[PDB]
Amino acid sequence: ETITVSTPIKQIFPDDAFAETIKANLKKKSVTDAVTQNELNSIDQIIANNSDIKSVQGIQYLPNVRKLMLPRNKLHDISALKELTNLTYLKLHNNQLQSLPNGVFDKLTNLKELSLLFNQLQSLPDGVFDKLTNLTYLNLAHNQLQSLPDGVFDKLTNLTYLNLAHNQLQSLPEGVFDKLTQLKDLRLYQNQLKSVPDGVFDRLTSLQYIWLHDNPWDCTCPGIRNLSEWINKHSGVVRNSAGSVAPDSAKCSGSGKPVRSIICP
Amino acid sequence: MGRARDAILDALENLTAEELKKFKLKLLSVPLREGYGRIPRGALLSMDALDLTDKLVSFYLETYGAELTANVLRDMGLQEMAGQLQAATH
Repeated sequence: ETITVSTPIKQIFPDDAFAETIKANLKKKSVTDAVTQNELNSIDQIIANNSDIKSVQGIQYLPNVRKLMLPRNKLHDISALKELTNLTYLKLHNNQLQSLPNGVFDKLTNLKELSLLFNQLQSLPDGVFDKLTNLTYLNLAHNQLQSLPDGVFDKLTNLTYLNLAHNQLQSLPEGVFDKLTQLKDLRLYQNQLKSVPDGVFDRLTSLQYIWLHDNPWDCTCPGIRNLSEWINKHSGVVRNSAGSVAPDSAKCSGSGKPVRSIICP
Repeated sequence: MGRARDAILDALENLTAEELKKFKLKLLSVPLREGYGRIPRGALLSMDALDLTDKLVSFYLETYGAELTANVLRDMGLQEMAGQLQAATH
């Protein structure tokens, strides 16, 4: 995990664009310039937007990085981040990640905020978030998720923001949010949910905003009556895409009628 | 050509929740060109970086919304981020 001779930047970082990023961070003249492990240790934040990066190989050597922001690159693999235990903010939006290697996050116990917005994740590993006990922000919106493993969020007690919008979720596991007592902001809009389990939001006593629109709610499917009663009791929580209170924004497919309208309250 | 809306989103999701909260507050007072609307304080309350990017492109345009977002980032001290935003639009 260390370099024992001063080494050209281009050698430690094979990605030409990432090596350019490292050179700018260290403020050297050229990527051919020789860098020591002491100089690499001074880097604690990286910002590389839209830099056509394919690989962050060589980032294993930057043990003090706390702030890592690499949006709109071409990353397919984040294995090289497994041991950056000082990471506290990790924003990887608009990349092309299709999977998370199992245990890729088990060592990142200092993470506050994680964004995997606009990636290509079709599934999540079991227990993938179990070690991120200090996580407050989790954005998974605009992926290709087909389901959520049971208990996937059970360990994220400090979570205040959870965005699952724009995926292809057809169901939610029983009790999938039951441990998220501090959650203020839950986005489920634009999925394929026909219903949710009875009392799925019942234990979210801190919820301030929820987005339920653009889901094919089935007015006869089991559990829709509880959802309708929940919406009628928490009408101000429910928001539309413009950001306004809209308890009617969740709509029964086919008929188009508000899920709220199912029961009279 | 669509590049500036992407740059606005990339910048705003890079921010911590605290920095987004201060950014949105700064939007209330940041100087605006003649004839352009100001986003109401209440409208900002529920907005994440996705929501804010759409609102900024609908009040201002893609092109002016990016210039304004760079102005606010400069007033917050985040000079590096404002540079990558201005760089991406041109």
